[PDB]
Order: sequence, then C-alpha cells, then structure tokens
Amino acid sequence: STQLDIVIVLDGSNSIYPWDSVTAFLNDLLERMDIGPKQTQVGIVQYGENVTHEFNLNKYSSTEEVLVAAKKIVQRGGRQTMTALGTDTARKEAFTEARGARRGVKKVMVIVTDGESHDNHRLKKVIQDCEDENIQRFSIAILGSYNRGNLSTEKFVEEIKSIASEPTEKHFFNVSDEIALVTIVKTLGERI
Amino acid sequence: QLDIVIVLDGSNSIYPWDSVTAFLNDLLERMDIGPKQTQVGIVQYGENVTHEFNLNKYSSTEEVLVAAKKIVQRGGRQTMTALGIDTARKEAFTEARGARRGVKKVMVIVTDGESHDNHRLKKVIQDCEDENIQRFSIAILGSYNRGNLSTEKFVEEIKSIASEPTEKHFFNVSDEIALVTIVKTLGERI
Ligand SMILES: [Mg+2]
Ligand SMILES: [Mg+2]
Repeated sequence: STQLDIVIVLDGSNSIYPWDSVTAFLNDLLERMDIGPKQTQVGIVQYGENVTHEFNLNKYSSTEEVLVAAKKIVQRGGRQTMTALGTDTARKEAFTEARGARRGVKKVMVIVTDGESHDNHRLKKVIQDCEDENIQRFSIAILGSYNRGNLSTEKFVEEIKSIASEPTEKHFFNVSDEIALVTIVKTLGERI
Repeated sequence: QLDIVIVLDGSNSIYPWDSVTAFLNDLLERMDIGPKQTQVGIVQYGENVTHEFNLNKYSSTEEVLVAAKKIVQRGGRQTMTALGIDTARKEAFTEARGARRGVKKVMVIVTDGESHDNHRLKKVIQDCEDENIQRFSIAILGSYNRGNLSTEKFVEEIKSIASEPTEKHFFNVSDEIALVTIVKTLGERI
C-alpha cells in the first residue's frame, strides 16, 4: 500500500505574483495529505539563482506542522531561473536519507515555474537522472507573467512538458495565471 | 525480519539476461537490507548450483545492488529446479551462510522451463513446507511461446512450487521483458 516522499520544487522568481497564490496552493495541496514518518513526507526546495531547502522530508511529522511551515515560505526572487539546478538539487539533496528520504518509498517531485530556464541545456540530463532514480515528476507551468508581458508561451510550454513524467497529459499542468494555481489542487492530489 | 533467498534459473533460453538483473535491481532496491533488517542471498542453478552470495555477505541495500548487477548468466541445458530449491533450503538457509535463527524464510524462484529433475519436486517441496519456507514462484513463458511449446504443464509445475494460496505466491510472466512489471506486486506481498 501507499507511502510517499514528496518534494515540491518552487521557482521563487519575482515574476510570480502575488506570492500568496503559491502559498495558498501549498496549503490546499498539503492539507489533503496524511503526513508522517509512516505515511507521506513532504520536503520543499525553492530556487531562483541558487537553491534553498525550506525544510527536509523528515523535518515535520504531522500535516498540522507542515501547513504552518508552508505558510511561512517567503518569495526569494532572483534574476535567473535555474530550474535544472533546482530539480537536480532536489534529486541529489532533498531525496537523500540524511534529509529524511525513506528506502523503498515512492518518490514524487512537483515543479512549479513561470518561465523558461536559463540552464535549460542541462534539463535533458537532469530529467533522465530523476527518471533513472524513479522520481515521478509533475510539472506546473504558470503562463501568467509571460501572457501579461505579451511573450509567446509555445516554447515555454514545451520545455515544462519535457520535465513531466509520462503520460505528459497527466503529469503536466498548464495554469493560465497565479490566481488559477489553487484550481488544480483537486486533480493533482488525485494523481500523486 | 526477513531472510530472502532468490533461486535463479540460469538456462541459456532466458534472454536477455539484463531482464533478470533488472528485475533483481528493481526488487531489491526497495528493501532495507542489513543484519537487523532484511537479508538477501542469491543462488543460481542450471545443471549445477552456485551461491552468488550468502545471506550475510552484504549488510546494506547499496552493496546488494552492486553485487546483483554483476551476476552473470551461467547457462545450462538441464534445468535442475528441484536441486536449486533443495540447495537453497539445506545450504543457503543455514546459520553458516548467514541465516538468522527465528527469522521468517522466504524463497523466490524464477525459471523459464520445466525441470529435468521433476520427479524430486514433491519431496523437495514437502521438505520446504516442513521447514516453513514461504515460496514465491515465477514462470517466464518467453522461450516456450517463442518455441511454440504448450505451457499448461509448465505452468502447473511452477504453481506446484509456490506456497498456497497459489494466487498470492505464483506469477505467470509472458516474457523476459515483462518480468519487471511484477516487482511492485511481489514486493508488496513479501
Ligand atoms: Mg519568473
Ligand atoms: Mg530454459
């Protein structure tokens, strides 16, 4: 039966606004989980230019504690968007026994971003490494800032889709804007 | 809490071998291996039997995984399943090779053909029953189907090796490349 190690990878770019929309997403997604050492564990990493572990997989042992922490996460911002670095760091550091990962438990990564990555040339390798380590990946593309800035989103969407596990349609979410993020909580939760 | 001995048919008809090592990797990487947790030993048989490694040879999952990938196919024409199972019972499951007193013994048998020492199965299996060894048996029908051979008799033989209820302990795998698909389910039942 179930058991789950979930690491949410958050793009802290300034373009994402309002930040309340992201924390609302975290709250609504996480409150529907049974969090504990013998159940689901959640770890959160935020990236911009560099990466920060907001908290490890075994930092909190109850849904209640996680919800309190999730709300405290502040937007770190950043010039460049290093999604490959964020994902790779999550694989290499977040999903390790030292930080709480559990032997034999299913691994799930949830990536939320609102732009193409400056280190997109690393994605091919980074994604394959996650795949070899059996990390199911759900990727979320927020088209808000791009649309508000009249930027074509075609390539952006293609890039974020490439991060999602197959079948893509089930692991990739095209979110029109920040305020619409909480809208996918029900579905994402049913698929994780 | 578990002493697991995997008994692998090494007969040349099984192809590609990477399919068997992929199965081992995927199955073993989900276990917590150690002298205080799960222990794994592997035996490979053909016309003869070889202990790839004893139950207490390794004390961690990572070590087991590195060793598992190194296991080479030894081949053979004769499929001495009875000998393989019997050797696992009286040799692999001994305190000398790492077996822990009081821990549950689990055997996982993987083969792609009827055994040439089939006349010994009833006796060998009964001895396993007497010693309380839970048995999971996996029949790969790859070579048989490719060779257009009937599989009814083959499947019945492998089912007879599995502990009851057969539904829980026996697995019918269409071909080598499909072996990896039972890892999840097998891992949950052990
Ligand atoms: Mg941005
Ligand atoms: Mg054979």
